Amino acid sequence: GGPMGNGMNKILPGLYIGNFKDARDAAQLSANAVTHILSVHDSARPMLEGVKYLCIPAADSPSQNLTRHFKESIKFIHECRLRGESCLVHSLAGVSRSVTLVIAYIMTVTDFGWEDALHTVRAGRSCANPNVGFQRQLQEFEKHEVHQYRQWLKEEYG
Ligand SMILES: O=[N+]([O-])c1ccc(OP(=O)(O)O)cc1
Repeated sequence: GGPMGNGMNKILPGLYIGNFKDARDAAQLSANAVTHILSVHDSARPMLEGVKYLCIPAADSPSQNLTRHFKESIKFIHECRLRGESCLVHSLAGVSRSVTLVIAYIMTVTDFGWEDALHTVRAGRSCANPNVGFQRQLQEFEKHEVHQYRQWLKEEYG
């Protein structure tokens, strides 16, 4: 689909990943019934009408901590999806920052480790490829914390 994808892509029902242009595209947002946007990039802030935002200023760097944003991202995504609505998670390219948060979400709502969750994302968005630092954070999450996050999900929403 090219290095910034070909348009926003459905990953699971009610969950899409795209680039910054996709996130401003009224036609795509309308077509995909997107009512929530999780913006994770340098300059993230609410932009459009008709959309609930979660904005996480973050760099696409191994020095960027995204683990500390997993819980708020998962809550935001999950509450949207439980209401039958659709969430777009976007970054600059829809390759790394956004992909990482979606992987953490998939890992929490399935029994998948990060590699199986990445496979799931790539099936919908072929350009998905978190930076090697984000891969390490996902590996640590898999080892030490995803089990607690799964239980939290069950307790809060199950
Ligand atoms: O600068 N870059 O090469 C670069 C920037 C952003 C990238 O992906 P993003 O975190 O999804 O926006 C991926 C690569």
